[PDB]
Amino acid sequence: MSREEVESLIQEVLEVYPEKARKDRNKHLAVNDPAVTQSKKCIISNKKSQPGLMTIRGCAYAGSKGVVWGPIKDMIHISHGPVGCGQYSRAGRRNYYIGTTGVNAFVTMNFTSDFQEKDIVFGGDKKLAKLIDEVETLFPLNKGISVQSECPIGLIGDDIESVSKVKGAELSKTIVPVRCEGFRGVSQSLGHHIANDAVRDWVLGKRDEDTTFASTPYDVAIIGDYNIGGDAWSSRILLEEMGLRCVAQWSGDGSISEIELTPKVKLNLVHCYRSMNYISRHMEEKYGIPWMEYNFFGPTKTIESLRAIAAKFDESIQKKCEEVIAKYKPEWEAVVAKYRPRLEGKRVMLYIGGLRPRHVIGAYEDLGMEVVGTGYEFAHNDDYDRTMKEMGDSTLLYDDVTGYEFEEFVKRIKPDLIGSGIKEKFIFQKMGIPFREMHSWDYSGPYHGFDGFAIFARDMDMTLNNPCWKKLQAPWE
Amino acid sequence: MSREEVESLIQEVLEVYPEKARKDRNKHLAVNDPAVTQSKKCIISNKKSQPGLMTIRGCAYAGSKGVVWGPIKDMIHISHGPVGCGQYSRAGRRNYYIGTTGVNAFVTMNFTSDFQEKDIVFGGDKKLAKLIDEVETLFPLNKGISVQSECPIGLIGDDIESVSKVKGAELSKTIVPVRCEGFRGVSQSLGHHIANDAVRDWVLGKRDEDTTFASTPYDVAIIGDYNIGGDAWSSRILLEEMGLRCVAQWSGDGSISEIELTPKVKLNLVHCYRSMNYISRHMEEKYGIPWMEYNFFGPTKTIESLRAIAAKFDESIQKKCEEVIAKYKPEWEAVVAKYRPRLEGKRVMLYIGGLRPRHVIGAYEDLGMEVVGTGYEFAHNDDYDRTMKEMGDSTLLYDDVTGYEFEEFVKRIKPDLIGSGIKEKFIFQKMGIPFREMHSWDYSGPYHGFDGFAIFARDMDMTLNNPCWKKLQAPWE
Amino acid sequence: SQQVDKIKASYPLFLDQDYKDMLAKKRDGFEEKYPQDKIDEVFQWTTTKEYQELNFQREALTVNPAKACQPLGAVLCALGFEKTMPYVHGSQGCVAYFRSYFNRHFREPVSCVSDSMTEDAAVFGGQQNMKDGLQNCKATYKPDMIAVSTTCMAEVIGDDLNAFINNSKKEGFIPDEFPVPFAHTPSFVGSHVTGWDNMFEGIARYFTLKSMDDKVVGSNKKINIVPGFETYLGNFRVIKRMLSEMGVGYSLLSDPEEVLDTPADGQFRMYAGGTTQEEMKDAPNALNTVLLQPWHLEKTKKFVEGTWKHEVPKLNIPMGLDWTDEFLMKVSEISGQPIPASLTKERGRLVDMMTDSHTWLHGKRFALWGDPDFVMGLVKFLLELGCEPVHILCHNGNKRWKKAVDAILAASPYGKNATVYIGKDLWHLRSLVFTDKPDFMIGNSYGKFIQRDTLHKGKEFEVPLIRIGFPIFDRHHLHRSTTLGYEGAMQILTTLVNSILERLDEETRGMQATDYNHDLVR
Amino acid sequence: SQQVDKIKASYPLFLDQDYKDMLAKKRDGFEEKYPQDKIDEVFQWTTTKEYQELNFQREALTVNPAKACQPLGAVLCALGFEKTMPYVHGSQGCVAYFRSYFNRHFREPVSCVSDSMTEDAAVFGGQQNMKDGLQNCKATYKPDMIAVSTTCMAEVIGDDLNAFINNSKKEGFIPDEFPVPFAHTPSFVGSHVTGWDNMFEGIARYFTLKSMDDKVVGSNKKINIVPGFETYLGNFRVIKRMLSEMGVGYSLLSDPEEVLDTPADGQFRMYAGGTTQEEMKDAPNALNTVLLQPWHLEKTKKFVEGTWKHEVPKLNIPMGLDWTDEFLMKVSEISGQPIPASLTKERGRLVDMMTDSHTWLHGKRFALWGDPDFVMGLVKFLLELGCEPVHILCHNGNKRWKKAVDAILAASPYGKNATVYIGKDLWHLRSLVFTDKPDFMIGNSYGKFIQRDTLHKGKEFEVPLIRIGFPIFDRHHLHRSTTLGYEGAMQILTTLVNSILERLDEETRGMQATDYNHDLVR
Ligand SMILES: [Ca+2]
Ligand SMILES: [Ca+2]
Ligand SMILES: [Ca+2]
Ligand SMILES: [Ca+2]
Ligand SMILES: [Mg+2]
Ligand SMILES: [Mg+2]
Ligand SMILES: [Se]
Ligand SMILES: [Se]
Repeated sequence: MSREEVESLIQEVLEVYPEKARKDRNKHLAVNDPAVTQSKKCIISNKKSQPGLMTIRGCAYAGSKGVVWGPIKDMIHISHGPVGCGQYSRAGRRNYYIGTTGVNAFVTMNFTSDFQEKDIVFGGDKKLAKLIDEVETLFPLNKGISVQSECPIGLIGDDIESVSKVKGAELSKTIVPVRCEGFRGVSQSLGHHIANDAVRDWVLGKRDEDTTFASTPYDVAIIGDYNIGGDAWSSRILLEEMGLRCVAQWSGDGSISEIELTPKVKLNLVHCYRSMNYISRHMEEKYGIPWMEYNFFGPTKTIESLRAIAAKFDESIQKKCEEVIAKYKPEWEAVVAKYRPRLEGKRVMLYIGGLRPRHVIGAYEDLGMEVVGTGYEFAHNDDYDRTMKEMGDSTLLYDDVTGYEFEEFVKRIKPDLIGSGIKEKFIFQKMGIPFREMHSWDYSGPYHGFDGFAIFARDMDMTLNNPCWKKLQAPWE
Repeated sequence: MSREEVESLIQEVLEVYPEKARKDRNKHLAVNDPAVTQSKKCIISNKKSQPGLMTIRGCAYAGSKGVVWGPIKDMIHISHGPVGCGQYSRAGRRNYYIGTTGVNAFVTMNFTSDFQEKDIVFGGDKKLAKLIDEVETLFPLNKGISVQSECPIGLIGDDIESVSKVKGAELSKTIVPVRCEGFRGVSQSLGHHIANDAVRDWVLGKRDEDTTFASTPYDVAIIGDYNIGGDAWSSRILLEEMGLRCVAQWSGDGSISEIELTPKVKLNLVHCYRSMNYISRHMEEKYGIPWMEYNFFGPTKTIESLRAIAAKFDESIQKKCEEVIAKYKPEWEAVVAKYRPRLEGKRVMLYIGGLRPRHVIGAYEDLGMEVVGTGYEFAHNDDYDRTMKEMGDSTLLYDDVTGYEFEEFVKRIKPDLIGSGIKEKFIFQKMGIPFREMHSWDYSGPYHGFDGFAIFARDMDMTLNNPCWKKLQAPWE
Repeated sequence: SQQVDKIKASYPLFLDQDYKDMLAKKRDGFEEKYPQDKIDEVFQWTTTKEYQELNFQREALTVNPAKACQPLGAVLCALGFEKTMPYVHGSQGCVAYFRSYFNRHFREPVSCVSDSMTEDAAVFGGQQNMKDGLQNCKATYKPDMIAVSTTCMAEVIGDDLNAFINNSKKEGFIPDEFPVPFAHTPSFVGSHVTGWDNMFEGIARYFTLKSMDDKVVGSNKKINIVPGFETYLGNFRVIKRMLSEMGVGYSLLSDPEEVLDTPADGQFRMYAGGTTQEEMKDAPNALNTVLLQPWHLEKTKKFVEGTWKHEVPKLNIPMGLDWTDEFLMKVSEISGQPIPASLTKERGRLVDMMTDSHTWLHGKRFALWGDPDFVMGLVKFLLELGCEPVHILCHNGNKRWKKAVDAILAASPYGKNATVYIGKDLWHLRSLVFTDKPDFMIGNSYGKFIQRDTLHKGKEFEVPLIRIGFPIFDRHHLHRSTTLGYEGAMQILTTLVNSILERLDEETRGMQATDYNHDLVR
Repeated sequence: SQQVDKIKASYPLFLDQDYKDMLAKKRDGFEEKYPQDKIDEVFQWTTTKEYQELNFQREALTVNPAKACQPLGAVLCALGFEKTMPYVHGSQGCVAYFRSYFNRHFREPVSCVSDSMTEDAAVFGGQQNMKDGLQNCKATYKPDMIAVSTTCMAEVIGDDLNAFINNSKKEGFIPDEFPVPFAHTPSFVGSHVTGWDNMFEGIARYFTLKSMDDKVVGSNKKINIVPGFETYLGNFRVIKRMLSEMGVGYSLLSDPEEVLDTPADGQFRMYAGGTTQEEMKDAPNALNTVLLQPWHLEKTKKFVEGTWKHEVPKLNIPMGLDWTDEFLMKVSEISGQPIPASLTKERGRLVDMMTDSHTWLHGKRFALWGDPDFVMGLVKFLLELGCEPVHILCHNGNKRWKKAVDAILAASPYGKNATVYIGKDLWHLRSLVFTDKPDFMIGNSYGKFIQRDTLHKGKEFEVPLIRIGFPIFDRHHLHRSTTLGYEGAMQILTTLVNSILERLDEETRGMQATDYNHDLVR
């Protein structure tokens, strides 16, 4: 499709809307121009969703509890408020960990204060204090508690900070109040920010006056990898084969001690910019630790990233870098040789959260596939700045896409594959368009690193080329 | 029901038959009189079945392969002829054993010569010789082979005895030809006799000149327990707690070596008279070993049997006998206390093979139940002689009962429970009559011994008193 | 590393030695992990009666609940109406979760909108969100009805749905006669089933309250059926099938079975099937109204009896033999239609299956949980099978319900070892299955973590899960099953007995050890 | 010993120490058992490629066959006719086995008589047995038809059924007009399916050969359906349901679904339902005749083509998506009836399920066995699912069939690693699943012993059995299932995917070991 054709498609789709919604949505839909470096000239982002249009976005609680805090494996995270939020988000996100669940690790459990009417009317701070005592009784090996506020907590005027301070002092325990109520912000995004500030304020400085940890020049932290299907493990292995020491993973398979040790590292490696840039900046301000963005999706990006990271160290790490690259070369070349001929020229449309809509484009390209549309639920313009040079000229970009828009764009563009979430998956399969979940990895993965690329390629091929897609039309029609 | 009523029930049922069948069937139906000691004055047995009347009987191959030989665990039994017989009989009978199936034990496997047209036309003796070589290659730990003849073998003039001799000599292996073709005899019964004669002629004499077995005064063999659901093990335990040494079990969990050691024992304990009286008589004739019938169904019979057995030995065994009886007294008394109030007065009709139709009556009576009708598929008059004293006055006896007869008798007598086989089970359940399988134990058991009585009682109660039986009538009819 | 012809996903990739060594180094270097012996000691303690006593003293903490929040149920109710868009007034994060929860259970699209209230609405409420939200939803998705519920933000700030909807109509955002039934659905009252009741009663009131003066009870010769919160497609289908076989005129009020099972034929259908507006307007003209799940339809019942003047029969959920018989006899009484030969035969086929399978079911001990009506029906059918419900948990149950179930247990000797628990969660249930171990659990996918826990204690302590209920997320297409009627009873029986026989085969599969009992025929 | 409030059956009674000690004493005293190290050595050897090569050189020995004998099939065919008694001329032992075999699979009564030939009949033949047998059967059991087959004794001695039946009528043992169709069913030719074909062709001949002059093809506007040997009740039901939904006139010729599923309502019904004599007499007036299982209906096909002059269409068994589509399109062509909206939707629901479950099915490797038509249909549907049917075993298959399956494998990339075996048994299959291990076996209950064997080598070598086929004796009520049409495909898909996910849950249930991948959602 040409630029003019895509612009025409945008206008046609916007025709259905009332005027206020039409004028708003026009600002969130763009035809890419990789020449443009200031995305605030071509798209608006990180605004409220228009009422009634079936946004795919979540809320700040999803961004704090579900995304940043929930994966920390040896803390207990309390979903504080009524029963719904904790139940829907219980074990929905595949932030993998090693532990003994219910004993020393708690990630897939749902702890809640299960607010009733009396708690709304008279407040939940006494309940929260009693709950904390019950947690301590029944889960003695927990290494700290977080309190993940749901919508009612700030609305009724509860003071969870006071409860957290008083109880934390009484039990000599880290108890972290997190004001991530879903009424705050416009999406998951502000939950990330809230959650990062809560780490800063209540956890990260605990060991500021402790000199016992033995640092090395090769100490790093992986910042913003939530170990979906083991993604952080398949990243960590490469960093360590290159001779670095990965002191912490934020927050997939993460422990509270690893977070507390992070101010001791030499370099913060940021995968998810959107969710963890906040704390990365803080650590540069307070501890002088530099940070850098990287990308472990597909061999081209993974190799570029290993080299860029190694360049921050000495010749010994640069030599190990080339060793790592040489080791895995035949493995990813075999993946390409098998799967690229099966996928070459196929066209994909993506719609994901705040990082993957640009980050996975290289891996598609490594299999000869073209990303013809992409967009984000809750990205900011700094994300779009990073996107426009990764995407082809005249491709389609969509911010906080409506259900209606996404369906109509797909009908015109007729991509060979769609990569999006669970709320989208079954729509597009009924249309006869191969669909891969690009949040949960469709219960597969990992996709990061060299070992992840093999699984990614397998997965895109098994779905795009599946025999089921030739069968949607009954032979009598 | 009075004698006159039962007599009139018999005449009414026989009204349906053509004259030849009517006159025959009248001779196989009797009203019991426990004063009679010569059953040849009141019932005929072990005759041909009338054509077309849906006998429940099997054939001589069932009596030889399925019953006597098939349980012997470390031999390979060949079903010699077409594919059907071996397949239907494969693992249908729960003759339990300890072994490594396919390696040193072979009971639940179906080995067959799978006769085709060329084998019928030209004979199967060359096939059998080749088959034996293949067995030896693929099953090297087998300790002997039996050749269980199916219908065609004798009909076409094959000479399996020559093959057995020649191959046995060539391979230094016991290879037993068994002429148990289904055309022989009238039922399972003649297969027992054939099978006993084959053990006599080809196995039992092997150690006649061998004096190495270290015999003791307390050596016995269990003759005629096929260890259904472990029945022989729950018998064996009691005999050995009484101070006896059980050198052999014929044939449940039996090994070829135990059979060959049996002529060294001091006493043969016969459970199933019908199937193994032949070899018991042979062993008394040739080796001077006495035999005696016993009954391990229910506490009354088991205690009587233990005492009668111990009486054949010395004071040390008699003393241990009372120790055993004292040990188990509280156990069976607890069973009676729990289940007898749940079953007292309930009426039972049985139809089974050659032993159990009389042998289980005591166990029923130990739970306060009354056996109001019983009969056998293939018993001889010596079995009926033993039955009439065990059954009450004016109860119904049936030999080789037809399906029609059994249904009609049940409709009039309206027993609370029926105990019979798989071909009867689903009929009586549809009629709303609780049914227990008294061949397979309905996949339960053991029923022999003290430990078996607990399971028997549990089983009769769980079925007779089950809530399902109150549900057959729709509340709108 | 990977081998290109046998690619490993997470399982078993991370069992390779290099990953194992890496994960050990992570743990030792940086996780400050409790020693394994201490982990083992605490695990063992969590299996004890002492621990269970502490656990059951909880007043403030809930762990692993077995319920969800009201609006989930309002959304499911709304989906069962023709061309109806569920609309939840409040916070959008809620709607992302409701859709995903149902998406995972049904493996189907789930359409629902929010009006995206934010913090700004705390000053002067969500009226403008309602006005623009209704206009935008109607234009964009072209529903014929919008059924409005609420999230907890909207409830706490006190938005008056009625006034807001009225003002939307007054100011021209949505046509005066466009149907916008509503219900308040506070998450901090009851549970998801309460939200279903609230929504349904709201829809019934919308279509009938102001038009009652022309209605005559029995004039349309039909029976209304209200299914309640129902997540098995087979349950809608079997009720419709049985009534059709009987020649009974009926209207199923809330019927999402078509929209939750559209074909994959090249087009997405946002709407399919459902109860029509005509059916809801005509409902007071029925002979009567039958509630399939009365223990969460109490508000609906009050409206139907008080306003429609229907003499709603006192019927249990039609689960198992006796309660399916009672349902059919009552329907026969109301409709004047006899129970036909086809249903009599089906009933006798269930009884046949019961006679066939009774020996393996007898005395088997179960822990089970779910919503009140489902749980009571399952308990009843287990007693009919001669099984022992020993741990009966209904997180969202109430005292009156518990008394009812205690009465059912008393009418059967198979109830003697059973206890009913209300207000207790799956962490409570976990203790019970360690301290008073049953043979099996019957429950939803959250049960898998209890099974995992029991196996860790030892294979002899493992309590296998049998998946019946909601949600089921770790098996495919079980939402097509049936639990109601004779067909549901046949399906439940089959699953139970084969679960028992599968476990028995596992226990007897050990060569020369336990395979003496590895029978071909059972 | 027993404790009265927790009685132990064989498992786990015989694991008590006293029984264990007793059993060790029996072994060491009297069994002269091979040492355990030698048992282990030989076991290991039986899992090797070397052993497999010897195994596959067998010419005379069969071990663990996957077929039965002809008269079993004749009996099942005969049961499908109204008020018909199967009658097997020959030896009674056979009939005890046929009844018990079917009793165990269907958990139902199975009525069949013998005429109890004994050794004496070798002199003189079985004519008198036939005369009295027919008289006695007709009088006692009051069938409206007796369908006669043979046991191998009667075949070897050469009894002429036709002459014997004719003489029975001549001499007044049974009325001249009383129907006594017959077939020779030698156990030493083909298998049970062959016996079905022989019996059916015999029944068809009986009612039509002598009355062809008044028949006109197409005059009754129906399609005849011949199901072949079929042991899933759902298969008879789904074919009838699909043709009724399409408004196609049909006659199902051999229909045992009622007599194999009578209700338990207080009476025993020896006969129920079935194909009527009128249907068989009128069958040549149909438009055409469709054979559901053509690879065992060759003799029937020759009769229907040669005598009825029906142009029997070349259709595969209606299994899986493409072959169900082909069946419906052919039925539409013959009948002039369009494929209705209901079936179009059902098809699209199956496709939906395929799209939903494809990621877990993809690439999964299966060993499978059964009868020829069932096995080819299973292969086809597995290819449609993106699965690899690597070991395909049909003991009773033939060369032509194998060529047909090899062609099906060639039309799919998912066929590349597959081999078809004919004339091989389950001891052959056992070797294949050791040497070229698949993920699962799809087969009948005899496969449980292969799974046992594989587990003994180690948990990582265990190949779980998925029970689809005949006989199934160790699970209850699976005979109610469906494998044909879209319904059957939906059932098979669901069973397969959930078998995969059950195994994955087993492999990931290990706390802190493999439970990183114990996902709630799959
Ligand atoms: Ca779908
Ligand atoms: Ca005593
Ligand atoms: Ca779906
Ligand atoms: Ca049955
Ligand atoms: Mg059991
Ligand atoms: Mg024990
Ligand atoms: Se996110
Ligand atoms: Se027997």
